[PDB]
Amino acid sequence: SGLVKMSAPSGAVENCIVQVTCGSMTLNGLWLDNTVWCPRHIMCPADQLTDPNYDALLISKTNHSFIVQKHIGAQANLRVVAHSMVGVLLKLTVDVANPSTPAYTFSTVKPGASFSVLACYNGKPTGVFTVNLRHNSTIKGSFLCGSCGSVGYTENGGVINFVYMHQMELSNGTHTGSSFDGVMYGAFEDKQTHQLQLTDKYCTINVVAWLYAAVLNGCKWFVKPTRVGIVTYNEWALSNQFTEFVGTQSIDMLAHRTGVSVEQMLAAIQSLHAGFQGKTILGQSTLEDEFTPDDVNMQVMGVVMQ
Amino acid sequence: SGLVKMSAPSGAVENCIVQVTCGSMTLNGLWLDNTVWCPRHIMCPADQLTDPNYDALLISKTNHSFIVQKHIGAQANLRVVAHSMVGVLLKLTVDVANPSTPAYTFSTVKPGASFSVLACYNGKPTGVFTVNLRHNSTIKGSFLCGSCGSVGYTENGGVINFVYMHQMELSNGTHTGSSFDGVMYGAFEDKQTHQLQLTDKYCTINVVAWLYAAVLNGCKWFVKPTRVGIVTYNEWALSNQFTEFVGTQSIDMLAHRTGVSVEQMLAAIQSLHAGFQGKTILGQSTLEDEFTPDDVNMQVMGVVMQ
Ligand SMILES: O=C(Nc1ccc(N(Cc2ccsc2)C(=O)Cn2nnc3ccccc32)cc1)c1cccs1
Ligand SMILES: O=C(Nc1ccc(N(Cc2ccsc2)C(=O)Cn2nnc3ccccc32)cc1)c1cccs1
Repeated sequence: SGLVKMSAPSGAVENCIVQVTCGSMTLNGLWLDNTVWCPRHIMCPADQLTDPNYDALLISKTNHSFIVQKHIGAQANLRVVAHSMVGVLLKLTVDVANPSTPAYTFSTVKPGASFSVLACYNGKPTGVFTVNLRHNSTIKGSFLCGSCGSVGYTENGGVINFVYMHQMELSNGTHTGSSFDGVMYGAFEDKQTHQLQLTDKYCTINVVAWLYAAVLNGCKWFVKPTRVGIVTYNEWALSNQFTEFVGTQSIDMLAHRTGVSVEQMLAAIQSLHAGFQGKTILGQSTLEDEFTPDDVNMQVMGVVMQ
Repeated sequence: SGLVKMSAPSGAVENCIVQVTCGSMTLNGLWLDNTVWCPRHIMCPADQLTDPNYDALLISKTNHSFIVQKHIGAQANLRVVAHSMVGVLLKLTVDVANPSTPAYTFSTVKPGASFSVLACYNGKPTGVFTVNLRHNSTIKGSFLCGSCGSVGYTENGGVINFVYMHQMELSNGTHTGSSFDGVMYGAFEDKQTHQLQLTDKYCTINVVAWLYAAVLNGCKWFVKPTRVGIVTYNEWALSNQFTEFVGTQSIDMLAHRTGVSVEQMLAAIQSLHAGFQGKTILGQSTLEDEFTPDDVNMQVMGVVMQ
């Protein structure tokens, strides 16, 4: 038992991290087969970060403009033989394929989904943590500018699913990046101008999953006979910065295991939002919405007790 | 910017995880050079868990009683050629040296210290998270049956420092294990009986470090001119379940970088302990005490704002 923020083991991803340098800028890249991926703003000079003309920048670089180095494991200096833009990513073709390329897929996650982040700095892995894609398609992470190119991923059956490459900090503790098709998460441009973020919301289904984990972990003081219909909850949610609730088979099974209905959990959310009344749930006095039902399922399988 | 619970990248450790089986019991082991470590309760039958005679069990076992397999990476079946007891651990000698043994050291962490855990099942790494050794030398992690032998570690300059091998669950969300000298963390025995846990406390120096992190991340509403001396706070702490404060150079450096004194922070703790009053700090409504000064230092390196 116990519930903690958990990441997928990072070894397979660590083997793919490289350092990329262009002019005075350096950051991290991901080396898969004969390709190195990094944010395209590595091309932008310090004095043009406000209005970068990436097409002009691209054309002003040679293959030799890009120095790519592997620091950890079997070291390497990699020769770039082509460079092009893929959305807000630079795609560098190199003359050697990464022999430690894992089996992998690219995916784009949806708001409310979690993934692991390998934080990197100057081509070296430095930390691992887990984030959730927020309702406004930002993440709440921990990065420096030199952390750009850090990689978000999930893992299933030995296959690494790459979903995120870190691009920018939007406001304090608030970040975004792109999927590996080069599409930025959220309504965000890779330039140094203030950009307005859409309002964030609590992911209701994740909160519900968390309350079920709490109950399976012996914490049930917040469960009352009170219930609220989904239609009523959803009207309330629109006025209180929560997402609309739509049930899933996974949630139904947690209901089954605990004897606590989804309508009771939605009622508890409404009550807890008004105040925790000096009490805690799994150590917290705020609602937790970054565990998905899948995340919770991985960490439970205990029997509900008395 | 941003502050998250950060774990050390796990690749070097993943390369060292094996499965160990003895009779009907299986769990995880750590393979370094020609040695495999695992909890000694792998020898215990399910009907003798309340009072195992580990010396007798040891003698009844032979080298061939132990089956050791590596299921990931370069897979292998390892022959056990010696076995001996090391406190609550078994030390198995195997006939093949782990070719991916990292540079490593062993140490025993103190209450208030953090470390990373690679959670494993059937000899397969499954998750990474960070914990803090509690005042009563338990950890609040996330472990299921089959996780015994999971490995806790830190990183010291290209060196993996192993500090924990998972042994048991004590109560909901409450765990302990041993360092690799075979000494159990805390006043706990590796048997299936209810054991009393000494009272836990908030780690004051960690809470202080967290408040400093908050300030460096632009959260400062809780900082008042009020100041409480160390001696006075330490009197207060004894009666309010906080550890006594003892200054260190880390914290001093954080105090200098931010210009805010320890006494102001100790004062803030007293006030926040009474209640956050609707406001939040880094998104929380409770005091956070599992970031060490060192953990905070690694995630800061911005300039102090206003
Ligand atoms: O600094 C440089 N470049 C730089 C690159 C990116 C950034 N930006 C904003 C941005 C995105 C596209 S253009 C400007 C970050 O967010 C970057 N970013 N991404 N995550 C961050 C966390 C903290 C601080 C910054 C962070 C800003 C600057 C240098 C260029 C030549 C020599 S140095
Ligand atoms: O089950 C078996 N053995 C077993 C081993 C350890 C355990 N224990 C308690 C304990 C510690 C020393 S002796 C008994 C756990 O805590 C184990 N542990 N460790 N972390 C746990 C988290 C959740 C639940 C249990 C957890 C209990 C049982 C079988 C033996 C032969 C066939 S099966």
